[PDB]
Amino acid sequence: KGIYQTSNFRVQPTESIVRFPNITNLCPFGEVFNATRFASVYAWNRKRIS
Amino acid sequence: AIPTNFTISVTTEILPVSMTKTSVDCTMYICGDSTECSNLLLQYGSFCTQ
Ligand SMILES: *[C@@H]1O[C@H](CO)[C@@H](O[C@@H]2O[C@H](CO)[C@@H](O)[C@H](O)[C@H]2NC(C)=O)[C@H](O)[C@H]1NC(C)=O
Ligand SMILES: *[C@@H]1O[C@H](CO)[C@@H](O)[C@H](O)[C@H]1NC(C)=O
Ligand SMILES: *[C@@H]1O[C@H](CO)[C@@H](O)[C@H](O)[C@H]1NC(C)=O
Repeated sequence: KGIYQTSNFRVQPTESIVRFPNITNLCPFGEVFNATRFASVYAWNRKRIS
Repeated sequence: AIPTNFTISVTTEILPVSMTKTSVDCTMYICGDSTECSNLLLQYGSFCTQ
């Protein structure tokens, strides 16, 4: 007999929601993986990607 | 040395008696409604019931 502060199992999520920026551009993977010329190691190339 | 006059004084005595009846749910504090973290937590056993 008495009162009990029971653990909280009553509610469980059901579905998922996915939200991302609305960009349709394909990334330039080719320009770095498929490149005519790679930089030498001492002068290694650093390409910003965006 | 004998008293001939007196006085009636009033003093204040303050005593704490109780505290805030805190309670804690482990699952929210530790994991935050994440089932996988709770599942890993179950390996620890009866810490939280204790
Ligand atoms: C005994 O002491 C008390 C104070 O502790 C005296 O009471 C005061 O007496 C004076 C003079 O009579 C009054 O002006 C005050 O108003 C009294 N106090 C209060 C709170 O009223 C008392 O009179 C003294 N008694 C004797 C016989 O000396
Ligand atoms: C992206 O943004 C525009 C304007 O804010 C909005 O109308 C559109 O629904 C969003 N999503 C896509 C996939 O374009
Ligand atoms: C890289 O080149 C090969 C052959 O030249 C080609 O098959 C492949 O599609 C290229 N990569 C991309 C991302 O287009």
